[PDB]
Amino acid sequence: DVLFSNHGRVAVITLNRPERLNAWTTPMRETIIDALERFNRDPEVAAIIMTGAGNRAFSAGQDLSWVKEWQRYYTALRSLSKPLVMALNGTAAGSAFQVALLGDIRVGHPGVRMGQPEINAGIASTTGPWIMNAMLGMSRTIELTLTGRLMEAEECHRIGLIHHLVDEDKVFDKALEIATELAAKPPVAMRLDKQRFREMTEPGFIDCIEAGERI
Amino acid sequence: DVLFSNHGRVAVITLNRPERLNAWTTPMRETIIDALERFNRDPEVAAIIMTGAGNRAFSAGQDLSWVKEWQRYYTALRSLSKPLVMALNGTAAGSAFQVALLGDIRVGHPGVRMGQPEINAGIASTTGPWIMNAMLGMSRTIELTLTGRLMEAEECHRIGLIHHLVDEDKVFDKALEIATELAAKPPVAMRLDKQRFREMTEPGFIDCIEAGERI
Amino acid sequence: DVLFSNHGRVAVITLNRPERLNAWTTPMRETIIDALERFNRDPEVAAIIMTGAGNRAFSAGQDLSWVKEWQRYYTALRSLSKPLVMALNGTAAGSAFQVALLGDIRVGHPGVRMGQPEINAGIASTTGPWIMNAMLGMSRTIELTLTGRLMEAEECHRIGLIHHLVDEDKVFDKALEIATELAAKPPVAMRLDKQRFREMTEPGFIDCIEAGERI
Repeated sequence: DVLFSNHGRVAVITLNRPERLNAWTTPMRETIIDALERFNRDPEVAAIIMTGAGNRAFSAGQDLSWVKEWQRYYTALRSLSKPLVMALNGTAAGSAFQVALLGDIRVGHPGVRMGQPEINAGIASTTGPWIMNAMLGMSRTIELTLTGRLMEAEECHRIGLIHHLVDEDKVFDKALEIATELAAKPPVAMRLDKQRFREMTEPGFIDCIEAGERI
Repeated sequence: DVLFSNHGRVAVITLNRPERLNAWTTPMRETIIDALERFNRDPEVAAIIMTGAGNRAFSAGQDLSWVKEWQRYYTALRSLSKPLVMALNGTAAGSAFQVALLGDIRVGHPGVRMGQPEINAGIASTTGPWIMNAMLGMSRTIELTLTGRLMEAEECHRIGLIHHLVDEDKVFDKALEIATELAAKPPVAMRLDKQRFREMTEPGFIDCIEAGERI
Repeated sequence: DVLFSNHGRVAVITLNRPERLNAWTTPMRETIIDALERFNRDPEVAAIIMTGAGNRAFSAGQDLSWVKEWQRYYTALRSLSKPLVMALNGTAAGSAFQVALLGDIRVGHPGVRMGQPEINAGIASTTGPWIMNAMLGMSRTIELTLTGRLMEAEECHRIGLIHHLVDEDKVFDKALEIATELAAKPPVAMRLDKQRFREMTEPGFIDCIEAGERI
């Protein structure tokens, strides 16, 4: 399940499979994709928050019970013309780490861990390294990718992945306050700014999609 | 007004509209462009400092009383074969933030704020994001661009934008001392190094110029 | 001289010209190149450590007693399908700084300095700036390249160049422990991950090789 709500002109997506640490299934992604495509044209909606249920995980990534449907999710996140805030209520690992990094702004709390443990399951990584490098450069990215380690919140914040660290019980309010502030920016400049970020990163995104079929 | 001086073989450009927080006008930029083109062939001149007058601002950016003439300024800064030190006597915002980041080395003091508040005036940004990303990666850049916030000096220094933080009254001396040290480097290796930085960043620079007409 | 050893399935390359601060000569590089090409197909070998002899330097860089043979070394380091850990027993300067940064993981201790002092000898730099920028962005890179300064260990670690700082006498054990942990990762995902890092950086590598003939 995924929940949808609004807080004034801010649409909220809550990942809601807490007993599976909000791990992704294909129907959850299909629903989130549709919602992302609506919020984007929807006039009630000036910004978007994604968050997870409970206090253990934003999302653990793939339910341990194709590369194209994933590309369709990444593409729907990259297409937004409106600001997207990640309210990290806990750990974001694997494909959830990637989704979190496709948000505009990240807020977490001190128990949030982030990273990409795919190598330990024998999965070769293409999307993660692209996105991590575009934010961190090749030295952090290589170590993160080959170790598969989860970084603590403080490290995430210090290297620029988490923009705000607050008390666990304030994560959502801080996320709302940021989303509200970004909702107030002039919409044309917002859309054009976001389109510009997309264009700057598009060749690298295409490259790692194509590297993904192959590899 | 803009002032020109020399301190031995170091040419100094002082931005001198203090009552307007050294905000840029078209005649100031025209004059600075000419000076930058002379200092580059001038044999008396082994390095260059830019600084602003007074203690409130390096520059506030555009006088609140085209994209091509701006491109001509950026191009004149990128063309130098000689080292360019930014003595940040105060805040560098908007297009002044960009100019500051086209220097080789930045020196400031603890009250210096930096950033790009263009979104709050409904201006879409193309140059800023290019330059910020080339130094900071996409996570800091996106947040800086969509918030339009001014960063404090300590943040600027910690993330690598400001190379030296010193006492407000030492900013210019530290700038001179750095410029003097760089003036002493072998000139051929300096010019070739600087040409190499230009070549590494040129495709991204072209891209954001062309994105600028469009957007 | 260069020493070769194994610690279980970890091959170890020790740079062994301590009286010349392990500065590179052409026969040392020729030997290291061959060893790197063997370890890569060798079935006994799941990971590789490079380190230097003594306690003053990993390597000082070029023996102060062509750009193609160097490119052959860089290419042999980039070709590994197996993890490469840099046990930094001391300072890595000039071309040794570059080699160190072509490792996957770096471990040092608090007296390790790193950087590129080439400008002070009138050498123009192309490889260094490429690699430093891919890890650090253009602001740190420009300052490092034009100053030619050596950074302290703590700075290296904070900006992400050194992954682990430990006591001088623990550097090698920490390097072994990391190399052992990476040796245990599934080999196919390791090789594919490393090939992916190579592909992401290959155009920039080609560009700076070609800039190297010219410049």
